[PDB]
Amino acid sequence: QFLSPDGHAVRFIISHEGDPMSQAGIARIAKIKTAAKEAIKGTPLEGSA
Amino acid sequence: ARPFIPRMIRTFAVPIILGWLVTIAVLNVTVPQLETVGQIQAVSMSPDAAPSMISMKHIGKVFEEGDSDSAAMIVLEGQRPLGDAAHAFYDQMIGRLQADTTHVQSLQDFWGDPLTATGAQSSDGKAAYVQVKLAGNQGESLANESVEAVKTIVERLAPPPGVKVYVTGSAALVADQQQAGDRSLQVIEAVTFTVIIVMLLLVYRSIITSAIMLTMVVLGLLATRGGVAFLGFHRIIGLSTFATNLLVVLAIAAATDYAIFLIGRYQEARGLGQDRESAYYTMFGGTAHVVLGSGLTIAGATFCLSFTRLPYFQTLGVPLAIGMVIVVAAALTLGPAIIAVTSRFGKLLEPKRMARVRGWRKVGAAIVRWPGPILVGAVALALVGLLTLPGYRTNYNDRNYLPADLPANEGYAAAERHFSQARMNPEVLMVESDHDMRNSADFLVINKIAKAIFAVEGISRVQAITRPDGKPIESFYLPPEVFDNPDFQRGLEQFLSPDGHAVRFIISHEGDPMSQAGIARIAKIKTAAKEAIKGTPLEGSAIYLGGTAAMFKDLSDGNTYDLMIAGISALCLIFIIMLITTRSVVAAAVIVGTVVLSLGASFGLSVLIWQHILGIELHWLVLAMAVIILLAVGADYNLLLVARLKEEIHAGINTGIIRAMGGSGSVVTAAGLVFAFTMMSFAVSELTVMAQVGTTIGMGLLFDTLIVRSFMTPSIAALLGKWFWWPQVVRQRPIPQPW
Amino acid sequence: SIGTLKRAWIPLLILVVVAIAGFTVQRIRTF
Repeated sequence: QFLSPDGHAVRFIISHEGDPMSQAGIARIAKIKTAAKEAIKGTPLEGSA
Repeated sequence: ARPFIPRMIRTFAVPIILGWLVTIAVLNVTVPQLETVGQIQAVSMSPDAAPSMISMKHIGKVFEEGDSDSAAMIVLEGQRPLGDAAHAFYDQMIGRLQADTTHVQSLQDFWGDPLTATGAQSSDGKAAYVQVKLAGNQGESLANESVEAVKTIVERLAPPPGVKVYVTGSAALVADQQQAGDRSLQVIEAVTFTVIIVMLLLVYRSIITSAIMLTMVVLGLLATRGGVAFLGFHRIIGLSTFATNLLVVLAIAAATDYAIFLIGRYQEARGLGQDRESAYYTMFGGTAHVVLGSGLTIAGATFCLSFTRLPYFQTLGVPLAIGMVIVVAAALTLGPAIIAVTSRFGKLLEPKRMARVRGWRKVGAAIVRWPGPILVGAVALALVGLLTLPGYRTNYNDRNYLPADLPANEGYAAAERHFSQARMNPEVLMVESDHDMRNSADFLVINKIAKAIFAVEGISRVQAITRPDGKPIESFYLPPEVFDNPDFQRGLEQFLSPDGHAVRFIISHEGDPMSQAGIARIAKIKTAAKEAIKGTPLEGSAIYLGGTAAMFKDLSDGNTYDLMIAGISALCLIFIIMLITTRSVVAAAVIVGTVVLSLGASFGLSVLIWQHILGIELHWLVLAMAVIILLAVGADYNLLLVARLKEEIHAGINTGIIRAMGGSGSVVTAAGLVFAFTMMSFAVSELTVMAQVGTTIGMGLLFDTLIVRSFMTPSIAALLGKWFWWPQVVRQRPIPQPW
Repeated sequence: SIGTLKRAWIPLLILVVVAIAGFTVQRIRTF
């Protein structure tokens, strides 16, 4: 369900608060991307897509 | 009848010419040139009491690694992963470098230590590096010969096959940039020489008059240079390379300004129909006080510039004022003397044809008759200039402003090829507590600090005692017995003060550490390092941060504050001189407004051309030099034009405007264009920063002369009317004379 | 009085301007 069949990927299913399609909901996604990038920094997954 | 001063100048013309020549001779033969005397007593460019400088000195003092802040790197890479021979030659080299205590103070041996070697080696095990602490601060000659000595000591011995050695860092960068400027000098001088000759032959349509002007300018320049080098040679006043360069530029600008002033007034007077003697007397009586006032105003402003705190302007205050005073003295004594000699002896200064005066009188007619619409056109152009100003960025990295063949640039290229961070420009953090830190709980706090630093948006590595390879992302435990392993003790001396009272972490950014983001990041580093200790026993300790980005943040703050100091000083002095000359309080205000507006529009056009279109960002020094030169030249030209206009008021306000335009607009335009294109011929230089400065000044003077000074201020004067001379009472038109 | 004040308005105005400029420059410098 979650990992890729060949084992080179993972996916997380993220649900917002309130109204996802207001200004704040639109602004949140950049923060999500930055948070993931900083979470993988320094680990052997560094530099992934 | 004939005033005292011109009669004495002209009667003793030949002896004073001989005196000037002999003085220049003696001052240029017995005293070295400006480049050498400047280099022997150069000064460090970082302020003495900036937050970063104190931190570097203290960090050096505590760990006993010198009192300087210059450093360099050695990059070691090969086409095959390094082996035992690599270690062998690395050790031999490091012994050799440590043998020479004269030039290198202390060293940072990481790759030779197995525990920390992972943090001193590439991810694929193909590259290494070392840090060397070098004698002398930044910009002092000592650093230069020290880095050259290290280059020689490293390149004397041949590396083993398969690998290659570089020298890298910021010290090598500054040394090689000095060499590169020296190299570019020859070509840039050749091209500017040809361009200036072309422009002078074009403005005058003669060979003899151009030669005489070149003579005036070169005598003035040599006198100024020799005198200032004489003063600086005996340690009477301070000097610096930046000071000498800007002094040369200002000397040329002022000398040509005054020479054109005088010769143009002479030729105009002769054209009116006066004989030689009366022409000489009227040129002197019409231009002497203007030249004197302009010279003293520029000298005063450039002296007031000396109260600045950032050394780039502090050291620049006295020498430029002395040089300007010498220039004005020379161009007030030697100038009219040789003009008189040349006019008397033969037939050399002789106006030919008359096509500029009539055209400029026509332009003045257009300005007078329809002053409103022309004003809105000029302000519209200034607006299109101004609107691009608010979006303005600046870059402090000097790596990407030089050609790529400098050795330091190949060193950087290798480092970027084998490393994915900016590992050549690290930083150092320090915490100074009041108790011994060689224990467990203090180590837990140390790791807390390291992790808090690692989590900042931008940092890539944080190298600490806990993790020498720079990835503190793990839970920690080090049982107390670890203080007995000799390897751990070696790392302990490398990373902890021998007293045990201090810690330091090495912080390497991602991307360019010198862009705006790399400057804004250090404040966050400090905040995180302060909040990491909050609540632990280490609270209240002192935190130092020494590195390149810290220095550049300090310099940027000082730069903005010093720009505003210099702006207020210069603008108020312009106000004072205009008030003294015109005895009008609205005229001086109008001149101040126009000059500031012109600076704004000029720099708006420059930033539109250089960053938006060509896609290269301006430097962090262009603003200062550009504004200095533009303000000086504007003061000069505005003073001449307004003095002439005041002179011709008596026969009506506006026919005075057209007469003044015909008389002096041509002279100011000629001077502006000659200087502007002399500077504009610098665009072909391969040191792009000099290209930026030259092009900015050039385009600025083009816009000033061809749009502002010729269409905006005469139009304003003709529009306001008699209210340009308040509080003095004047008439729009004289009494109506009969037929 | 009126005469001695309006007969020398220029020097007093320059004094005022220099005083203001010196005060502002001193205050800015301390930063």
